[PDB]
Amino acid sequence: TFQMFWLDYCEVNNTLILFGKVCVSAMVQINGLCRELFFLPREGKTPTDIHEEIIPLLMDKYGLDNIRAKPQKMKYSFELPDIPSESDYLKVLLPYQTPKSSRDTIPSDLSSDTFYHVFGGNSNIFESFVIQNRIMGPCWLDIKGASHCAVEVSVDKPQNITPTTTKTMPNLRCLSLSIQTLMNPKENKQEIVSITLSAYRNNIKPDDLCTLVRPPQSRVRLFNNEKAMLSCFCAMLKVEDPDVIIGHRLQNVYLDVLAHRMHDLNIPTFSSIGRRLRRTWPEKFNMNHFFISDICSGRLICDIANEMGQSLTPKCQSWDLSEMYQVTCEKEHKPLDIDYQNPQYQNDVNSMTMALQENITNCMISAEVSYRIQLLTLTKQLTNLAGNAWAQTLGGTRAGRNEYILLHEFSRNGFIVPDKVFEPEKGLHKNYVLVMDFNSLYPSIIQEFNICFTTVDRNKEDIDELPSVPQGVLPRLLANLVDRRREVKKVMKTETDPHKRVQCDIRQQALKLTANSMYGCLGYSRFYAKPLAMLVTNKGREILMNTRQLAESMNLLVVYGDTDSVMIDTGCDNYADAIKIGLGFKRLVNERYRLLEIDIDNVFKKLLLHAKKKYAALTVNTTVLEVKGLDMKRREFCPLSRDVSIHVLNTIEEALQEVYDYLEDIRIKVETNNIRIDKYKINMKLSKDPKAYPG
Amino acid sequence: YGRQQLSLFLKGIGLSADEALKFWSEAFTTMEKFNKEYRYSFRHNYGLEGNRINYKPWDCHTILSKPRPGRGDYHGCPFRDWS
DNA sequence: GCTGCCCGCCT
RNA sequence: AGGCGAGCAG
Ligand code: SF4
Repeated sequence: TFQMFWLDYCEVNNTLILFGKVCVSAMVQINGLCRELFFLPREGKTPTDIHEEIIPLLMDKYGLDNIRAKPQKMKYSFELPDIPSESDYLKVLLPYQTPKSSRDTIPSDLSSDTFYHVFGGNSNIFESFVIQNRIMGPCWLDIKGASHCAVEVSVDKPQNITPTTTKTMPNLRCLSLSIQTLMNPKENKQEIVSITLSAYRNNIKPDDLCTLVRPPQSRVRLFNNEKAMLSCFCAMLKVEDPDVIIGHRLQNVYLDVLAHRMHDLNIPTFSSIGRRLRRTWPEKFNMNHFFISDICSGRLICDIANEMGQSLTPKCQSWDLSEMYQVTCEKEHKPLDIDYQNPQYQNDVNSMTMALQENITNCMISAEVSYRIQLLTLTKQLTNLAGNAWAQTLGGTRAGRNEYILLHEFSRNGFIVPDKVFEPEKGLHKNYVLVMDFNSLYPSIIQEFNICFTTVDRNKEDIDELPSVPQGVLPRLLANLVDRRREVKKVMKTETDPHKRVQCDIRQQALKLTANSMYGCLGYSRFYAKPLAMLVTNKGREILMNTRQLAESMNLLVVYGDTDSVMIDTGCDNYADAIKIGLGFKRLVNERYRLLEIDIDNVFKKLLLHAKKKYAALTVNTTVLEVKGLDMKRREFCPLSRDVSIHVLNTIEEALQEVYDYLEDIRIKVETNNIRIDKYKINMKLSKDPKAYPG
Repeated sequence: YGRQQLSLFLKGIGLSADEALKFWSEAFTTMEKFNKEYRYSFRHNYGLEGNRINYKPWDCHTILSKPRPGRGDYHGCPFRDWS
């Protein structure tokens, strides 16, 4: 037997390779995987007829010696019209690896005298492997019977790998990255000058601390230039062979720049940034994001300022390194502005030393923030709930965990899957403003009204047609998740140790995220169904209108509203009184809808609302400033403009006179030209070529 | 097109900006939609907005260079656009 | 990432 | 007639 905790996967040469660790890293190449093709017989036809007709044709086309085909009975209740609910299908296991034309698919519309519909024609090898083997996220695999690992094995058939019940998960090889960048005004390419590498192999103290550096103008390792630096990086990265790579904004800036500088120098060992070995770059190097995501498959992208990471620190506003450290760790770090174009870095040793010190500080801070906010554990729970890629879970997808959960749950129940508002009160409110989140609005609607694919009779020909309300599959899954969350709350009531309390906090937040990402399945998506989405939207409209009436009855004025959150004005200037009123409103709403559990999300001592999603406020946590949607968030406005805006907001008759005084002396500064120029910078993207604009 | 032709003509003959607002607002026998949509355009016409360009009136050449009038249009040179 | 349409705003 | 912001369907 072979025991291996898998972490990632990739697709090459019609083969599926799982990247995992055996604790040292290991490989398993999975050959013999078969797309599960399901053919729906005509009215009065049997899977034996489909077998007799298509199977010899499939042998002729694909040149096999034998094809496994059996009749199996399965359901269908999705949006494809005139497909009967229950019938007898013919399961043909067509392997991904075929002697001839392995890149040609069978269209879903193959109409024959035996069958008229085809399913699984474009199934994904990783998706099919995970669905058939029912693998719900990264866990143990029981394996029985080309890479940068020390252990490399393979299995001839997919059934040789069976998931294990064990809940433990061994030590990971972590690696934080923070890279100083240089811009060369000749080619406008971001050249790497120094890298700090820190490995947490198993305020935690790193096992090792390494810093490479190249001269920008003319342990710590010194190099003559960039190329030897980066080759040594690749070699020591293979030696380290980390399970997870950590950093700040690695997803769309830093790893992109690293890969581009990897190509520009033409290094051969650039495949050590992932775990899969390669000799040459993909031929065609939006698509670049996908290509580095593919090559790095095997090493785990842990971005802490990415979408998933930033979703865990809403108290951040720019999500910068010092700010995130300050908010998550309550520790002060002053960011040092290091620009290597300055001539002092070519001859002054002390400046280069301070730059390296700041780089090492940045790397330690990134790692500490990563471990503090517990991104890894939360994403692990999300993936084990969804059964998708945990690489995808960190990557920051929307249709990633809204599809594989439905795939797993419906395939475990023998279901054929289809192939792949109130106007705002604009102005300043003196009283406290409470943020209340209705993220559990639609899922409660689904579970309460039993809306699903198998319960709501909807005219499939006319998707614009609204059906009528009818236990469903989706409501049962949602109710099970909610009951798991209830058990989590009950154990929180009793638990003593902070550690397990925090773990259960992660667990409850994971269930809340999974349950509240369930509308992305049919609203936005491989499971889109307009009648259901529009129905639930209507019912949520009804619930929101009732909530408005209740708020008006409790002497409250709603300032702004949507299906995602409801803003309320308490009418008191006390934090305690506002909290009490918000709790009362939550209780009354939960009384009017027993499955709609709402809560207090954020508190605003002072709120200046400008539009639907454009506002600024004094968040109480201590009061902290917040802004969403004002001009001080766009690129086209200089840091001086943002500073003027932040001070104006902080000030807001004495406040207005102070605003006038500040405007006068900043004008006197500007006309005299007594303000540093970099405060006047304006940035703006072009999605097109510079020559290619009418205006 | 008719609005622009007529506005720049009436500027060229010498109508004041305030009397221009007065007349244009009068001819539309709401004020809300006016202040919402037409006031800014009329003030832009007199160069009293934007880059501060007091746009010189269209001539018969430029007016003819405008796309041909249709139903609901009255701009152009009627020695052309009429029968 | 690309197109059509609806509204809001500026030149 | 054009650009900035969203929402929709492909
Ligand atoms: S030719 Fe036509 S457009 Fe030109 S001045 Fe005479 S009437 Fe006006």
